[PDB]
Amino acid sequence: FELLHAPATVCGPKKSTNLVKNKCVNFNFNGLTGTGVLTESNKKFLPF
Amino acid sequence: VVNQNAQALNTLVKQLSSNFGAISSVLNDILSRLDPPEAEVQIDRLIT
Repeated sequence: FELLHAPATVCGPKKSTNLVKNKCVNFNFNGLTGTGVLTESNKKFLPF
Repeated sequence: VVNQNAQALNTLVKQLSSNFGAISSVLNDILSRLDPPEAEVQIDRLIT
């Protein structure tokens, strides 16, 4: 098990969480970590 | 004057994404991937 100074991309399962809306929370979306409120949006994201 | 104030604010926000010689611009990544005895110098580079 190698840990360099680099992104750790071999992961044990960690996806069992429930999203909460309109509340200031610490979120981790597939490696993107941030703090804020999550709201429904009308942004038309492209599929990729 | 409105444009100059907006441009200064935009540049100041843009400078958050500048490494300033640190391993990464985002503080969370450098704190998470590096131990505090070594991460302190990178955090100092970002702080300064």
